[PDB]
Amino acid sequence: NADAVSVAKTDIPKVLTGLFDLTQHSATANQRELDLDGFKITAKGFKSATDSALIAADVNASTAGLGVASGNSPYHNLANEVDFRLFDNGKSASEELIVKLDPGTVAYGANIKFSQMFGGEKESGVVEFYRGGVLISTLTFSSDAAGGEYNQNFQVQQGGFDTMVIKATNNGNTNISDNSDFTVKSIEFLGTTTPQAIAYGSGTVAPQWGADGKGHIDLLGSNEVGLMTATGKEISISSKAGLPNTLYGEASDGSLVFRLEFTPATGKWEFFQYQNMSRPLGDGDIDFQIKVVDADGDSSLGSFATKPLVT
Ligand SMILES: [Ca+2]
Ligand SMILES: [Ca+2]
Ligand SMILES: [Ca+2]
Ligand SMILES: [Ca+2]
Ligand SMILES: [Ca+2]
Repeated sequence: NADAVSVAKTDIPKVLTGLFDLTQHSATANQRELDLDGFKITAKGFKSATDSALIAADVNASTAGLGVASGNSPYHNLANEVDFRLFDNGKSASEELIVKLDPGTVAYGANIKFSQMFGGEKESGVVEFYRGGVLISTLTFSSDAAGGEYNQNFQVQQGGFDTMVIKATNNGNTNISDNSDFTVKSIEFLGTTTPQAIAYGSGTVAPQWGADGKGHIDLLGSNEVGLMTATGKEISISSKAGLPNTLYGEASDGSLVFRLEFTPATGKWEFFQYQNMSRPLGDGDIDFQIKVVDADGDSSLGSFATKPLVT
């Protein structure tokens, strides 16, 4: 149960999509900041050979991809690779790559490909996705997949993020080699290429959990039929198989009228309009449905609404 919030023509997030080939920067070996179109890339590295504290490091660009260049590590200090190392004071830490999108930009999916990490020695790591400084999604990966020509590192779970942290995790070993061999080869920001958004609406499903705590929120879809563009064409809401967090509103000429993007971890929902609509039947809002599952599994059905742009 949630009241409609009108969409608006201002402060619309720029949506970032497209595949970015991170092997095309080797001309400058070492930058503190890589600057591509829509995002920047930084790096955090070890404070010394015997200090696991993270400090600003250089992004190291090569024909294989990007890695982090710590001045010193306790062993196997690789310049072109993101490294997890143990330190003899008895604690461990990983180098970091940081993908930071430009202000007012968001992605709803990522497909990340690494290099220098398959072919024998166990290699593992994790990608964290943040939106506004909340954790939104993690993706863990490992050279137990099926070779350097194997993606499956997908994240259309949660939609919105503005920040990726890519780091290594512990592979199990002790002092010669650990998770190192891991170099970011490409990053593809998922989503269909749309027109230019003429309106935007955002709210957050925040519901009563009770005393048994939080579990998860789910995007049911949308009941709405009879929705029409202001030119009078019928609208058909739909998902792709396996991707409950993106509803497309298409117009029966095939064109996109709106998209809804949902972020389950925070409950955030974001409405993008591309064509003016006719006043939605009955109420005047587009009603989407949610199921608020529990830590047990104790369920509760509700809804969030938004009034679209209507000439
Ligand atoms: Ca390194
Ligand atoms: Ca290694
Ligand atoms: Ca309603
Ligand atoms: Ca409605
Ligand atoms: Ca309960």
